[PDB]
Amino acid sequence: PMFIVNTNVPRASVPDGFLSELTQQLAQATGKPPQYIAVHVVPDQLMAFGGSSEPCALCSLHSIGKIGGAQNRSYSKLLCGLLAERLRISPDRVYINYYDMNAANVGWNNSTFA
Amino acid sequence: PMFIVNTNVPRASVPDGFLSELTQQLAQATGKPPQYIAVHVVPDQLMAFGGSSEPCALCSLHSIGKIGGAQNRSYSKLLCGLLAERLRISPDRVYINYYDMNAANVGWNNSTFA
Amino acid sequence: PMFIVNTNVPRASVPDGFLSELTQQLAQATGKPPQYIAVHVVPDQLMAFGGSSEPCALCSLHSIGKIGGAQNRSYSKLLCGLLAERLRISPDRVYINYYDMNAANVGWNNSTFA
Repeated sequence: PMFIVNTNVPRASVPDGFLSELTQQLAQATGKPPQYIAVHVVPDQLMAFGGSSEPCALCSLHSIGKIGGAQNRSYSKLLCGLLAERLRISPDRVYINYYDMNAANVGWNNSTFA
Repeated sequence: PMFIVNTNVPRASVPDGFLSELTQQLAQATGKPPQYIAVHVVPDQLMAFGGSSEPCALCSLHSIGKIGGAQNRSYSKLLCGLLAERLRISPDRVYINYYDMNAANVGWNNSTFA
Repeated sequence: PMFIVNTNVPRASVPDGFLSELTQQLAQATGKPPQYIAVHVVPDQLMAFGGSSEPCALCSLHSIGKIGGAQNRSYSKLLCGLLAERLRISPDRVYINYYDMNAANVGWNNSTFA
């Protein structure tokens, strides 16, 4: 799985250990070894949510499997919770796009997962 | 809806009221309350279009519905128009990827839109 | 086609000519005319792969067609090869998401490719 967070929160407000915490929590939430988890945090972004420059985040979670209605609700609770606790972003100022990828459409290590 | 623009145009060339203008214009164009519109502009990017590094832009518009053949042509005229007028990017150096997201695949406020 | 690389490798380690090489090699691999190829490289990123902050990359290739099982395997070999040779990123620390875009969902030059 791959999780990307784009936010207007400044770099200095991203706490030490955040990428590792996201890796660990996503590994547990998806039921997959942490070796498969990639995380990417992009602070200091020029963005608005609802026309407001208050803290917000635009995120993506891509995975081969483990994406669906109930699972995505659970991921959203987990991830909004982390963004609220660690970056002080209100959950109603977060969008997370979920992508259920086919193995043939994910490249890695000179090939794909198909 | 969420609109992202990545561009090699420098940050100082992004007009002060650009995020607010994108928000209002996309609210009108999608027929959604502006409270739901997220906008994200990423200047100063290392990019090329056709092998050339004159001003260009790579963009995306994600929405739950309001995506389709004629609608996307209208969005493209609207958004290329704004990028040409405000950022001085030629319309033939802009790509906009459109994504019709299922509500169950969009997280927000600790849950999804399903 | 549009190819985006997001990497923790620093900007100074991206060689002169990298965008031009990606453009030409993507034209060679997809067969598409170079004038239609966009490339975007984002260095200095806060990211982890498998819990580790060693050099890594998260990438995407979007194309109207020219996406599929065998094609994506070939692109992964090519692109991991370039990332290894030019950015010193191990291929097993690269993910590439492949997207076959419908022409009606790609805006360009005030319209779409439909």
